[PDB]
Amino acid sequence: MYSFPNSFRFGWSQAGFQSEMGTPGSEDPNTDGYKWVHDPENMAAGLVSGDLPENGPGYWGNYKTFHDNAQKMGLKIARLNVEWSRIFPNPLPRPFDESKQDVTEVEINENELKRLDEYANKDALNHYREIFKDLKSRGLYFILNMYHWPLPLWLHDPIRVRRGDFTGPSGWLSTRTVYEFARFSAYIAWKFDDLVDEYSTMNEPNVVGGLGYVGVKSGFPPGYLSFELSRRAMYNIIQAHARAYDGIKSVSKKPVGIIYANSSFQPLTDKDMEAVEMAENDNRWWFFDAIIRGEITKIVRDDLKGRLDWIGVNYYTRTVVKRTEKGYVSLGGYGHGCERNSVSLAGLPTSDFGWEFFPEGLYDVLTKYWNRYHLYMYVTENGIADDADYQRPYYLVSHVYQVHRAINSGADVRGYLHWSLADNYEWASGFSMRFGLLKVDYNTKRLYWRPSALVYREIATNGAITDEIEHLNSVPPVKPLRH
Ligand SMILES: [Cl-]
Ligand SMILES: [Cl-]
Ligand SMILES: [Cl-]
Repeated sequence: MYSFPNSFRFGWSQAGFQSEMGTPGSEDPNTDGYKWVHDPENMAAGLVSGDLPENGPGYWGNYKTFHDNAQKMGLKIARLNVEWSRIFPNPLPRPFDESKQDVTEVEINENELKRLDEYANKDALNHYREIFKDLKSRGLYFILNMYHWPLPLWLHDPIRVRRGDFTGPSGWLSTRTVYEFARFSAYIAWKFDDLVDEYSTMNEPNVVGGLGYVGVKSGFPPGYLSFELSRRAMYNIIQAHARAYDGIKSVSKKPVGIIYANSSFQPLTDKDMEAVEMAENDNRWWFFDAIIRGEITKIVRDDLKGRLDWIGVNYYTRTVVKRTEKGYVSLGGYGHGCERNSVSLAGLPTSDFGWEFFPEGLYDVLTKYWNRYHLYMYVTENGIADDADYQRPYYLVSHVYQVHRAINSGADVRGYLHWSLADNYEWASGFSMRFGLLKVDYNTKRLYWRPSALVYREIATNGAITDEIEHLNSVPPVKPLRH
């Protein structure tokens, strides 16, 4: 068997936009995300699937059933977010110099918090309290994340920006968003600190910059192709993280971290190790050096330095790179660039999303983070698009084993949170990509246990990969699968 520390928790992560809607009265029509996925031009272009989040799994109404199943599965930790748009569905009073590039401070005080409170949707706040109270009553440890991509429409009209019009609310291109995010985060901690165990400011901010402004075929808002604006968004997001960290700390003493989308960068050949280092620099270290070391482009900002207590690792697959004349390049046919339901160029099976099976990458990412910064970590996401559940039992046990390995090497990793408990709205892919331990019937909103959920229950209830399931620490046999 492979046993975990007594204090290690197995759990799940989920997102509000992706899981909340689907029961009567649950619709949140007031985000950039909602506008984006309903947009007729985006649908016609096939940038989004045409599936709509309001037909989702219905966590807003059915949370007790989600939590019931989690409890029965032996889970002891959950990471969820509050949707900013639900709390402030209408715009806030303006503050603050918009033309100032750097936001070095955002003052939070009692009177400001009490004024914000006048504009907050109390029905939503109360409902979130009920959800989180139910969660805690199951003996679940609670990581509350503040932001998982959708912004209030009053801060970002993504269709206007897609069209090249920058005269309106521009999301992460505007420092107004930085100011309002810090105040929102402080406000939520002020309201919910009694329920929360740890905080995350954001989920996968690198996706906002990368898919929003470069990987524009992905259907991530606002889909405006610009290296320059991608940089501006990420700069603002970095400052927003620091100001939200300070904001939360002004009302709470609990840990505040951030959650990031990671890949394990792997060399095509033994001569490509330098290309791996460059890729890690360009995709990972620049961001964390900014919020941990205060380093940005080459200076040190004392208002950014030290603004992190823990790191949330989101890991799905690798990225293979090779050296080039000027720098490096990622390769198709490995990692997340494979055919769906096939095999990679390395002979490894791929998921419903075309993502390659590569559990060793999780060890790589965890140990790299540990050796560079020595901040403790949670694996905040790991999972696979697999409606049939063919690969997921292997994917689950294999990745969990790699976390055990990381701990054995000395890395401080305190839990593993699977993405996700149930199937949910996968943004531009709609409902077709099924990441749940539990399968959702979107017509009845019923939840079903895929066999991997029974495997997960064995792990979580024993706090170990038990002898009986050690054989799943292996690659799904490729011969019976599609090539
Ligand atoms: Cl990464
Ligand atoms: Cl450091
Ligand atoms: Cl269905």
